[PDB]
Formats: sequence, structure tokens, C-alpha cells
Amino acid sequence: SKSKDRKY
Amino acid sequence: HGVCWIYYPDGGSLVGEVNEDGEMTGEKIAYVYPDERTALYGKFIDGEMIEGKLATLMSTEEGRPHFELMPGNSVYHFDKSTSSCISTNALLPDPYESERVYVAESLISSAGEGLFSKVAVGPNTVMSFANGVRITHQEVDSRDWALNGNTLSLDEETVIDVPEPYNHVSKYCASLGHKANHSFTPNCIYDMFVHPRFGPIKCIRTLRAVEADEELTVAYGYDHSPGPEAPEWYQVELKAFQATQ
Ligand SMILES: Nc1ncnc2c1ncn2[C@@H]1O[C@H](CSCC[C@H](N)C(=O)O)[C@@H](O)[C@H]1O
Ligand SMILES: [Co+2]
Ligand SMILES: [Co+2]
Ligand SMILES: [Co+2]
Repeated sequence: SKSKDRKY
Repeated sequence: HGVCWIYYPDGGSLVGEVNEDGEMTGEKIAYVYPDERTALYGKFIDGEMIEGKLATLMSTEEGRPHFELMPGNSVYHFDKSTSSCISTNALLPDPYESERVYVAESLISSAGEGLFSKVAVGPNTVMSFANGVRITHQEVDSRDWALNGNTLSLDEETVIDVPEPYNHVSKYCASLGHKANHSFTPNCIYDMFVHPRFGPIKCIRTLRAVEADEELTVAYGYDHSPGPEAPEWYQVELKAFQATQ
């Protein structure tokens, strides 16, 4: 994703 | 005749005499920030802030908080962002954040402005709030990195963004967490936060003690192997970081 701090 | 305190996991709380349904509804309800001293005190309906005035929690007696109102006519209300509106008072700063952080030129080369501590604090201290408009992962992912400099995932459905021109402090300073720069050796982390004005957002929380005027940084946490799906400045920094390792 092109956003910070995503839970992968 | 009793007083109830309801703590969120982030350490903020609602406090007051609840009504017969057990709800936080009244003219003397308060939200108390995680310092257990800064408060927004006034009219709430079922825990939603209708009119909270800035106050200090001076003491507690038998569990009951005793507040002193701060001077000025500083009032706040629940004002959760939408996909297109960031705040009904974009230039009205959060009073807790304003005592703890300020924005200046970053110490990181070529990184623009950054977020700095105003005072020395201990570990685990909430310093700043990351509020923004609320958009979908589909919108963000389907578009250019040039437009994604400020996007922060909130959960599996929502991304928080601070779009132009709100990335300038002269146009938006209600919250300042979008001003923290990236570091692979950060002094802070993003954490969930339930804010009485902003609603469900994230905050910047320290991992360790920080001194006054120290730059606050967080790990942006882009996916490193979806190479990395990330801006080039980060990809460069990742390689350097991996090298020193
Ligand atoms: N470690 C780093 N190195 C270089 N640029 C960085 C960085 N961390 C953040 N940035 C910059 O900051 C942006 C994210 S928002 C962070 C605040 C920004 N510096 C500002 O002045 O408003 C990124 O798009 C990038 O331009
Ligand atoms: Co107003
Ligand atoms: Co400006
Ligand atoms: Co780049």
C-alpha cells in the first residue's frame, strides 16, 4: 500500500 | 452519587457522574488527556463532546476530579473528519499537543520540516496527533506517489491524508503529527488513539525518553517486499540502513 504503517 | 472513569487503551479517559442508563451525559463531564492533567470539561452526550472547555485536573478527592478552567474561551467539540473536510477549525491547535511539540526545519538533509519536542519527556509519552481526511485504500493505492507523501493507514478500511494545501502549518495546525519525518532508528511510534475532537485516529508516542528540542521520528513502515513499494528517498535510505546492519 502507498500509505504509512499498514499492518501487513 | 458516584463518579465513573472510562479509560481508553491509549490512556485518555472520560470521567463524570453517569446518568441512569450509565451514559456519560451531562454538563460536567470531562475528557482527560493521557497526562492525567489536561482536560476538556463541559457538556457531553453519551460520551461525545458537545462543548468541552480547557481545564486543568488539579486534584482528585474520593475519586472525583476537581478542575480549574483555563483562561480564555477555549471551547472544543467532536469534529471527526470526512473524505473532504479535515476540520471545522483548521487553525485551532490541540491544547495538549501545543505544549509538547513544535514544527521547524528537519535536521534530516533534504527532508523539509520536521516535528520537535518542546520539553523533556519519558518513554511511552503521547506527543502529537495524526488527523486528516478519511479516504480509501483503493484511492490511495491507485494513484501516484507524488500524491501519497502524507497518507497514513488507520485500519483495513481507512487511510488518513493531509492533502494540499493543508500540509502547510499556516493552513492547518489543529494537529501536527503529519510533520514527523521517517527514521529506521526512530524515537517514536504510531499508535491508535481515540480523540474527543478528532475521533478515532493515530498518535505519535515516544519509545524512550526524549530531550527538549529533539527531533521526533517514526518508522513509516512501507512494505519492503510486496523491491519496496515506497518513494525513492525511502528506498535509498533502506539500502543505506541495511548496509550499516
Ligand atoms: N527520512 C527522510 N528522508 C527524506 N525525506 C523525508 C524523510 N522523512 C520524511 N521525508 C519527507 O517528508 C514527507 C512526509 S511528511 C513529513 C513532514 C514533511 N517533511 C513536511 O515538511 O511537511 C516525505 O514526502 C518526504 O518529502
Ligand atoms: Co467554534
Ligand atoms: Co507555511
Ligand atoms: Co522520491
